[PDB]
Amino acid sequence: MEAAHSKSTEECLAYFGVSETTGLTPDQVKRHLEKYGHNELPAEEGKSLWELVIEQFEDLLVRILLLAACISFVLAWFEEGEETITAFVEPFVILLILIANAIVGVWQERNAENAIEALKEYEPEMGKVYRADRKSVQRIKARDIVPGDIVEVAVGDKVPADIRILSIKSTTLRVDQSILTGESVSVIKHTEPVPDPRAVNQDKKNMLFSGTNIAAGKALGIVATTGVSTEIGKIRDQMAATEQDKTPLQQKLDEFGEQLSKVISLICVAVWLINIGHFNDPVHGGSWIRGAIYYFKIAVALAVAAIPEGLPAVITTCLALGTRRMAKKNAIVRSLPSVETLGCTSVICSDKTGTLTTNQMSVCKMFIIDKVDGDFCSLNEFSITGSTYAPEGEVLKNDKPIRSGQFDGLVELATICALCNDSSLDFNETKGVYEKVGEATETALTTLVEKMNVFNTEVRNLSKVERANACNSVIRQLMKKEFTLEFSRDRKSMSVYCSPAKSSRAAVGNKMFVKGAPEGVIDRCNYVRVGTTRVPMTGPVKEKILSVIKEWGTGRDTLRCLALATRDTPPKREEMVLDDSSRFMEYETDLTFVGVVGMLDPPRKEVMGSIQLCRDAGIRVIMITGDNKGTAIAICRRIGIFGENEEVADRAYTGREFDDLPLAEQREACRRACCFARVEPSHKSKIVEYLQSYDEITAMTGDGVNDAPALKKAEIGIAMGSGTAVAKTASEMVLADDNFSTIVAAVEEGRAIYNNMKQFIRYLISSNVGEVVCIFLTAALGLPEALIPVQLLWVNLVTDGLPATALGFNPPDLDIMDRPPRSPKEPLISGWLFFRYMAIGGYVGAATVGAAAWWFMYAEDGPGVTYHQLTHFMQCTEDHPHFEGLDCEIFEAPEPMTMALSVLVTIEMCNALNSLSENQSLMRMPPWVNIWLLGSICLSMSLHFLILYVDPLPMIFKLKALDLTQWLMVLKISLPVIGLDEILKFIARNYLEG
Ligand SMILES: CCCCCCCC/C=C/CCCCCCCC(=O)OC[C@H](COP(=O)(O)OCC[N+](C)(C)C)OC(=O)CCCCCCC/C=C/CCCCCCCC
Ligand SMILES: Nc1ncnc2c1ncn2[C@@H]1O[C@H](COP(=O)(O)OP(=O)(O)CP(=O)(O)O)[C@@H](O)[C@H]1O
Ligand SMILES: [Ca+2]
Ligand SMILES: [Ca+2]
Ligand SMILES: [Ca+2]
Ligand SMILES: [K+]
Repeated sequence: MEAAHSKSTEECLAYFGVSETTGLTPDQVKRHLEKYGHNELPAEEGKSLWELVIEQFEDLLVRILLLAACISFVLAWFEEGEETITAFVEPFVILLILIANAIVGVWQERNAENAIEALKEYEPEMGKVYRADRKSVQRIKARDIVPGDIVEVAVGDKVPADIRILSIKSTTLRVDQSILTGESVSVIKHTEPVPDPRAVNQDKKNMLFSGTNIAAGKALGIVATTGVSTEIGKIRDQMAATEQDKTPLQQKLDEFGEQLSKVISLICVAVWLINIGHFNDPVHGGSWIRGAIYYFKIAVALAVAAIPEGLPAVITTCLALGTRRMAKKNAIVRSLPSVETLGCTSVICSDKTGTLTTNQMSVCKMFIIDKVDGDFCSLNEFSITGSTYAPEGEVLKNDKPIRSGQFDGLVELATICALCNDSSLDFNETKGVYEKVGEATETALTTLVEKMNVFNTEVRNLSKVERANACNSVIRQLMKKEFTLEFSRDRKSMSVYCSPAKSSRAAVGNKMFVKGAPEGVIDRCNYVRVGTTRVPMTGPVKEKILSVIKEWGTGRDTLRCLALATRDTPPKREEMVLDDSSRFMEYETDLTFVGVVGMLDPPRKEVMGSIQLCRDAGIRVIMITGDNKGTAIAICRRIGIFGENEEVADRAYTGREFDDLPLAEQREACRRACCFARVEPSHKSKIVEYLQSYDEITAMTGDGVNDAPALKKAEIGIAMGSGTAVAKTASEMVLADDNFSTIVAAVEEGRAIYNNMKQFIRYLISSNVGEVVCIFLTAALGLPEALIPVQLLWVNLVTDGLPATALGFNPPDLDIMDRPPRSPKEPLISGWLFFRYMAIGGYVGAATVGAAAWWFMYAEDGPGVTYHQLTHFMQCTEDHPHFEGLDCEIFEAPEPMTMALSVLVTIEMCNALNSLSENQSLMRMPPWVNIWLLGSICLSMSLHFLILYVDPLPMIFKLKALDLTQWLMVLKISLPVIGLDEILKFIARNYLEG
């Protein structure tokens, strides 16, 4: 730790005893680690307080049933008719279903956090440091950075520790400090000191804070402090504003829940109210209060039964299960709604380089000018072997190896690639491979300079660590880089102003070396470098240079091309304004053309398969890239966006082609064009913004700082694991696997969660309709009471409980990836689905009342027939039908209540077997597609047998169901509910026309 930030650049270097160009010694590092510890912060928390997650009794529908358990517990405190054994089990049956789902919800949610944290250890963050054991920059694990290290950071990098800025290698350094200071805009830094030791972090405009991201520039610095002493570590476990929000679907269901709970409120009043004439009946002594209290209980028992109380627990389960499946697909879910929103996605925007391609850059062809005579232009065209960043290859002309030093044009070409370059090359001794340090478009050029070896440098006795930057360092010693005109993306160019090293070994004057996209650079070239001389640019030579780039980009290799050029007469150093990012283009004029490199970039093997599945699922894919239009369309054909010989005139625009269009035509272009090339960061955002104007659900995919604005505005933003930290900050989901096909399975998971809620609702609603049809149909037809406060509570537990919750684990419906995407405008329940809710609930409520009735009439077992009976309650109360045979107290017998309740339980277990799909019959999706449903079904059925055959229980409930002909009648009544919905699924299966 250096206690202050206010020290000069010399003092910070002297406080630790370190060299600005060497870095810490391996001895200083070993001795700082055991003194200052690693660069770590403890895992913030596990988020499972063992208490905070259990307390999910917070939704309305759960704390309603908590109310019912209180009043049924107080009504147990008043004892009537020895109901104590039955009154005190009333609140426990209510609480048991609430506990049954709370166990599942807390399980799947902790089980999902176990997978997210386990995916943080996947790819450990690393930094860029200078240390004495190596001569060039080195990749080390970020936790190993100690104070005193010399750390280098550039665009996209996340700052690994608090750093005092020693030197800024760009014209301006701009940092994103939104996470720490709240400054929602990039801010400028500098190296001049600030004196106040207490000046707040906004005033410390000379340092870089851990956790913050570098927006623009490239700077060198020294690590002030690491670990929990970091300015962000002081706020890890202390200050924060934790962001939690309900998803668009989770909020839609809270609306559906509250409006439904008030409808049941009217029902349970309409049930209490219709039985006003039964308050004085002699079942409870005729007392008005001792009769009204009883029917107040059945309204409570009807409410908790009708209320779908597993809803807030099954939503948490499906979301936690979806996050846990994407974490198993190596996909970090940074925002919870991202899995469900990506399901109804209709348009996928996608970056080209790195995103759709492997970003395994390697130069394979290059060319320089051979002859210029009138209209004739001749090219010295070379081929380069080697497909990795290893400096192991040969340069070939006419299919035989040549020495790059022969051709003077190749010397200047290697000199441009080596100098105009902010990326180096580091050897990983563990992996044994050379890794890119910096942007891959530049490391590709770094490897080319080593393969060329244009000065014939003794590289044979160099170690595999020293060999990486061998031939580059030779060129970096010939001319000194005075300042860099960094990469802008307005002009699509990078430039450097260099001077000869000794001013005596070379007095050739100053030079600027510029590389950038060919179309912009060649327009700014008035000259052509032929050998060691210079000729004026002409029409013929220009078209020849352009026609080769057009062939290399549209050929079978779809090559990425850069242009290399030197300015021979640069402005004097004092003459240049290093402030305006707009004027840098002017400085890059009157250039002399050197050559063009053709780089190789293989598309990811998963891409072509992943687009096939998007078009079948009705999801349109658009390539968005800054790269050449010729290369962009060619890559689209290779990956499958376009046909091998499809015409593409109307569906591919450049950046300027797009902006020449009026606004109305720009939007129409976004709705037909699948390829946008030569775009800028603003173009990427406006394309997504136009797609959202058509109420599309747009998803952006990108990895570099290039397309961070497009990732934010898009409904869902997916970043690559290899990408910059700037993009990962702006993404709601990260693919640590770089596996593009994970996006498709996420769309499947996003569709499956919705299709599994549509069945959780179809089950409980249609099942609980019959539970309300039952209650009204008996009181309306004059039939006696067929259920009991504790009987509704039992049907609630074994039918609205785990069998309902286990519907969340339903597999994806068959044609879920063959139907077009869901519009977020669609209603939760359609006009047709509300019909099937009633057609089932009707037969559920009619089959349960006809079960107790059948026992009265056709039983001819135990009690006998009552073939056409008005069933007046009084008949046994007092003979009033003038019957010679009155059948005293045959009403209210225990067998019909048991008879009706078994149907009402079995018919809903049968109904759950239809809740596997929305329209697919059991012929195509059998009941064993969800094992955990069949487990919960046996759970309800057997646990229902205990309250009928272990002897002390059928007195708390009412008595046994008989042996053979009673369960056969319950079963033969219930099973037709499957055939009913089976027909209803067949009707809609072939009646979608309209
Ligand atoms: C003899 C005649 C038949 C008798 C039948 C009796 C049934 C007895 C056994 C039942 C076991 C079935 C329980 C099913 C639970 C329903 C919810 C559910 O489907 O869950 C399933 C998850 C699965 O795990 P996964 O998603 O990670 O696998 C993913 C693997 N892939 C991806 C391939 C799917 O498992 C989880 O959620 C976590 C598991 C925790 C279990 C919670 C449920 C237990 C509840 C206990 C309280 C009830 C009190 C009882 C009252 C009586 C007085 C004592
Ligand atoms: N470090 C760099 N230095 C100089 N020129 C670069 C460069 N990186 C890219 N270029 C060229 O300038 C142009 C503008 O850069 P750009 O924004 O287009 O990145 P890009 O589109 O090539 C990566 P992506 O396809 O992921 O968007 C590119 O076409 C490229 O040929
Ligand atoms: Ca219920
Ligand atoms: Ca990219
Ligand atoms: Ca039920
Ligand atoms: K957003």
